[PDB]
Amino acid sequence: ASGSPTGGQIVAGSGSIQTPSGNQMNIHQNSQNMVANWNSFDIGKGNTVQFDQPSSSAVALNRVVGGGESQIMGNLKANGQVFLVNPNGVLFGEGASVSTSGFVASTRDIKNDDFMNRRYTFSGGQKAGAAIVNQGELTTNAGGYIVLAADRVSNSGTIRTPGGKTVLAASERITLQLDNGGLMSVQVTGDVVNALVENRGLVSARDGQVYLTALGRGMLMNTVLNVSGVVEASGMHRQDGNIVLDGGDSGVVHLSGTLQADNASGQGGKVVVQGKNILLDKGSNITATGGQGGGEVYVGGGWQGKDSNIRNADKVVMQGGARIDVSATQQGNGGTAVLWSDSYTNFHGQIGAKGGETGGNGGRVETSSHGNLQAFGTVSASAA
Repeated sequence: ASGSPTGGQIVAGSGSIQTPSGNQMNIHQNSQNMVANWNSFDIGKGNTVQFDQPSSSAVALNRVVGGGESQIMGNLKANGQVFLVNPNGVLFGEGASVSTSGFVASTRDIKNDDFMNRRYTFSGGQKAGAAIVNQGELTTNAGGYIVLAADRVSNSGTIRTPGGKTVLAASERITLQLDNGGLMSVQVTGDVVNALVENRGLVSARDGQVYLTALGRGMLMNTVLNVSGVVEASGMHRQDGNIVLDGGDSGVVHLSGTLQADNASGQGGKVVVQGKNILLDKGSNITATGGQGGGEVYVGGGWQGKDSNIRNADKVVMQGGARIDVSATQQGNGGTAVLWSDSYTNFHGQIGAKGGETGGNGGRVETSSHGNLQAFGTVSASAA
């Protein structure tokens, strides 16, 4: 645990490093893509690391080749984009602030040549027990992205990617395709033992998208994806989903917090919750309401499990006191809410799909299973 990154050297691209003076380290970048290796990459409280980059779409890769888990307690700022790779993991402290146009923290490595060719695929080299934990504040400029990729990813603080994307991913491999400085798409493949993505804090991608994906192996009923806080992607409805949870083909996806994709001045967003076993616990709240129309919430599959782009669950359990709301609030039709499984759907919660107060028809709700169905909750899908 040091106060500032040390042992830095530019090994690809063109740039310069200045050690701390006045509690701030300055890293200047000349090329569009730059690689710096670091003995360590810690930032103490009250200290800043400032990247001065040629373009908001420039990328600096920072690889820790020393031994310690990165301790980021102070500030990291950049006008462009920053990748931080540490096989031993990263902790962002309660006071930490990271503010960039796009930020990746990964325990999986990337090859220098791939990165300098703008082929952003990360895999291999992680140490056993390495996690990425955020207890501070990670934020990007509008349209940027934040990607945290490790065997275990935990957010108890705040992540904000307005008009952009947040991706928390526990997988063996992750590939980022960037388009004009924005995150165009993400592919995650390969299972990881004890894979875990947990959000006790706040993830907010206003007018953006949040994607949480954990791929474990042989969990039985160990949790792979746990959201006890708030995931919010209010704004324009997106066909590919405003909030997408994917627990893979093993383990439990547990929601006790809130997934929020509302749109007071339009149609509600789309929330997709996938996994093998999904538990919507008491107090959980999935809301995709819209002033001009309700949104779509799919838990365990699409309508009757016939959406190839949504994984079909084996079991879905919605506890009493859990709620889903796809209502239209002002004018327009209620949205669509689906609980689906292949083997067992136990519905004890509340699903709302009302039409607008000033007009509109009730929405469409399905609580079903290819196998066993226990439907004991409440569904309100009526006009006002």
